[PDB]
Amino acid sequence: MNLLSDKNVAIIGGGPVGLTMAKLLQQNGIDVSVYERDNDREARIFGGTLDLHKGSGQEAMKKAGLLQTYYDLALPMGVNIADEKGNILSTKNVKPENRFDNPEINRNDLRAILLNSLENDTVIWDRKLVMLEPGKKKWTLTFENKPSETADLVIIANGGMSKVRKFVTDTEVEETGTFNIQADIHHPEVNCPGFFQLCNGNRLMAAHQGNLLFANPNNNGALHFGISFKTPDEWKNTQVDFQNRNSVVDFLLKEFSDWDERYKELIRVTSSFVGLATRIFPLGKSWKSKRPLPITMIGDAAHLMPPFAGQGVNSGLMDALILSDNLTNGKFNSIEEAIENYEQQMFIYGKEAQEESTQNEIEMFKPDFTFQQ
Ligand SMILES: Cc1cc2c(cc1C)N(C[C@H](O)[C@H](O)[C@H](O)COP(=O)(O)OP(=O)(O)OC[C@H]1O[C@@H](n3cnc4c(N)ncnc43)[C@H](O)[C@@H]1O)c1[nH]c(=O)[nH]c(=O)c1N2
Ligand SMILES: C[NH+](C)c1cc(NC(=O)CNC(C)(C)C)c(O)c2c1C[C@H]1C[C@H]3[C@H]([NH+](C)C)C(O)=C(C(N)=O)C(=O)[C@@]3(O)C(O)=C1C2=O
Repeated sequence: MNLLSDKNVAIIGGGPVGLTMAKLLQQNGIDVSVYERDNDREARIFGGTLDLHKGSGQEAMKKAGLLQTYYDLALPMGVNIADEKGNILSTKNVKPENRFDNPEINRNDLRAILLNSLENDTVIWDRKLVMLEPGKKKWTLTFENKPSETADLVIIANGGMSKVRKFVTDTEVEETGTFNIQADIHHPEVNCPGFFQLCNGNRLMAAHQGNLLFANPNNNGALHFGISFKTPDEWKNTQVDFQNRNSVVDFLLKEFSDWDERYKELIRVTSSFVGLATRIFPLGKSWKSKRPLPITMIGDAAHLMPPFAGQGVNSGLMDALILSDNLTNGKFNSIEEAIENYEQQMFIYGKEAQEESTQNEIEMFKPDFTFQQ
C-alpha cells in the first residue's frame, strides 16, 4: 500500500512535539515507537505553561481528536503590564469570544493528554539515543546501556540541545547573548502575597533598565516567574552558582535594587533557581541534501529559537502535522520526497518565527524598553 507499510518509525524524544508526531502517525496505522531519555512519566517537567494557537498547535490537537481534551485542561489568562514600582500600566482581560484563542496548559497536563492517546508501550522510557548508524534499509539506534533498535525512518524530536543532528545538518546551536532565570513558588497566595495580588489572576510582565520579569500566578497552583537580561560580560566563558540559592538571591537583589518589595519578596522566598543562556538553532542554508536513509528533525531540534515571541511549541506541532500528512496522504513517491516537502515548508514559517523572535529579543533588551506599544 503506502510509504510506511511493513516499515517502522522511531521518534527520538517524547516532548510535546514528538508525542504529537507519534499520535498522528499511529492513528494512520503506522508502526511508531518514541524513545524518551526520562525514566518515567511521573517526572515533573520544569517550565511555565504552553499556549496552542488556532491554525497551528490547535490544528494538530484537532487532527488527533484531542482539541476538546486540551480546552478542558487549559485556562484562558489575561495580561497585566506593570512598572518596577508595582503600578499596573495596562490590563488586557480574556474576552469570552477569544477564550479559545490560546488558553494556557501545564506541560505535564499536555504530556498526559498525549500519552493517554497513544497505544500502550508506544513510548519506551529510559532510552537516551547516543548514536545512529544507517544500514542497507534500516537505521540502527544505539541507546545508553540499553539494547539497540532498528527503524526505516528516524524523526529527531529530542529538543534544542540534540547531539544526534549530524546526518541532517552541520549547523551548530548558538548563544544569542540573553540569559533567563526561571523559578516556581508553591502557594503564592501565602508565600508571595503582594506579587500574587499584583498579578490578580493575570500573567504579569515588567521591564526596567534591561531586566525583564515575567510571571504566571496559576501554573496548577504554583506561580512561575522568569527574569531575563543581556548576559553580563562578566560571565564570558557564569559568576553565579545556580546550585547555591544564596548566590542567586544576592545577584538578583542587586539587579532588582530599585524595584518594589513585592518583586524582591519573589526573589527572597524562591527555594531554587534554574539559569539558562538563550540559544538559537539558526535556519540558514538548506540541510544535507542526500542522506544515507530517511531522517528528519521536528520541534526545537529543527528550529530552537529565543522564547520571546510566544512561539516555540506551535511551530513544532505544525512540523508534526505537515510531516505526518506527507508520510500518510498517498501523494509522494518516496519517504525522501515527503521529508523534503516538510523541510521546504518548515524553512519558510521557521525562518519567519526565528526572525520575529530575534527582532523582539533585540528590541526588548534596549536599556530603555518598556512594554508600552
Ligand atoms: C524558558 C523557556 C520558556 C518557554 C519556552 C522555552 C524556554 C527555554 N518555550 C519553547 C517550548 O518549550 C519548546 O518549543 C518545546 O518544548 C519544544 O518541544 P520539543 O518536543 O521539540 O522539545 P522538548 O525539549 O520539550 O522535548 C525534548 C524531549 O526529548 C528528550 N530527550 C532529549 N535528549 C534525548 C535523547 N538523546 N534521547 C531520547 N530522548 C531525549 C527530553 O527528555 C524531552 O522529553 C515556549 N513555547 C511556547 O509555545 N510558549 C511558552 O510560553 C514557552 N516558554
Ligand atoms: C513580546 N512578549 C510580550 C511576548 C509576546 C508574545 N506574543 C507575540 O509577540 C505574538 N504576537 C502576535 C500574535 C504575532 C501579534 C508571547 O507569546 C509571549 C511574550 C512574552 C514571553 C515571555 C516568556 C518568559 N520567558 C522569557 C521565560 C516567561 O518566563 C514567561 C512566564 N514565566 O510567564 C512567559 O510567559 C513566556 O514564557 C512567554 O510564554 C512569553 C509569551 O508567550
